[PDB]
Amino acid sequence: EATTHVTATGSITLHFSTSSPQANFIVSLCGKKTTCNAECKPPADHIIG
Amino acid sequence: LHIPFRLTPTVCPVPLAHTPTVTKWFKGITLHLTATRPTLLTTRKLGLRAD
Repeated sequence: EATTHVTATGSITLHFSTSSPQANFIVSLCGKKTTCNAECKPPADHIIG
Repeated sequence: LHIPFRLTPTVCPVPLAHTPTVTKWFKGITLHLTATRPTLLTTRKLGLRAD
């Protein structure tokens, strides 16, 4: 998602696709930068469409 | 003198083969192919080298 809706004191969920075993990347919500940092698991599906 | 029976383009049906069963294993696939009549399979990689 590119554009989100931000009202007050809430939470928004978003989906990302990454090619690294670690998700250590900066997300800019509407101007503010945060460092999302955790570990990603290899997929169980071998072939995708 | 006119030679009759011109080649007209015409829509015409062709058989549809059995839908393959694809088993997925790491960096590869296995197609289980059943065809009563000879059927053409054509594969190519989508990179620089299309084998």
